[PDB]
Amino acid sequence: PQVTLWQRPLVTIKIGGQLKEALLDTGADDTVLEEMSLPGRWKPKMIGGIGGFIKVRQYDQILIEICGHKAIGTVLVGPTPVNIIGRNLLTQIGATLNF
Amino acid sequence: PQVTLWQRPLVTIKIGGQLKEALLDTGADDTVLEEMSLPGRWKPKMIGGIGGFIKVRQYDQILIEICGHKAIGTVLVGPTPVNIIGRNLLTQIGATLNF
Ligand SMILES: O=C(Nc1nc2ccccc2[nH]1)c1cccc(CN2C(=O)N(Cc3cccc(C(=O)Nc4nc5ccccc5[nH]4)c3)[C@H](Cc3ccccc3)[C@H](O)[C@@H](O)[C@H]2Cc2ccccc2)c1
Repeated sequence: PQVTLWQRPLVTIKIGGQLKEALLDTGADDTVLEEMSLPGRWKPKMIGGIGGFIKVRQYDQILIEICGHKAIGTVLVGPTPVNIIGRNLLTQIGATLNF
Repeated sequence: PQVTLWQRPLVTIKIGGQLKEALLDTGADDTVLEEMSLPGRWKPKMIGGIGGFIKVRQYDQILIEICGHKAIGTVLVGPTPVNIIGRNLLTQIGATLNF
């Protein structure tokens, strides 16, 4: 759908059998979810933002269903304040930014 | 314009006589620019992001051109690693996110 930016663009994602709300974030390269349980294996990694780095777990081939749209990607799971859907997934749902 | 998100969505902005590139960021509530000289009066503000919080200085009523769009707003300048146009100016240029 089209979304304005007066409110922050949140959508509902289904991941790991769990339903969450997440930010659609053009500025984020990767998707970063707060701590939750996935099954399977992961790897450590650090990402950066404002403030600095966080260490995160990298899970590959995770199916996310964003709004209704299935997508399979890597998600990072860690101490983010907010769940973030980032460009690696935005591309798969076809998101565009218009101005 | 319309931008897809396979690459970082960077635009040229002109602020304070200076040419910068900036990231259009739907996840960011506020616009946050790296350190630069700006005329005037500022208040320190603390803001948060992934990885922590930064203290920034707030100039209000700055004119910024982002593509050929003048917008006037509050701009926070400080130790971000990228300049980020956030929803406060995104709204003034009429940007929309779509899927
Ligand atoms: O993949 C990521 N990395 C990464 N991949 C890697 C691969 C390999 C190696 C290393 C890697 N590293 C990554 C994923 C998600 C977010 C980020 C970092 N990231 C933010 O950190 N941010 C804070 C941000 C940016 C701009 C403005 C604000 C803001 O206004 N905050 C605010 N708080 C307030 C409190 C009081 C009053 C006013 C306030 N205003 C906040 C918000 C997301 C966010 C929103 C809310 C809460 C937490 C996070 C932006 O949306 C994001 O795009 C982005 C912006 C950004 C992008 C790059 C560098 C720095 C920053 C990075």
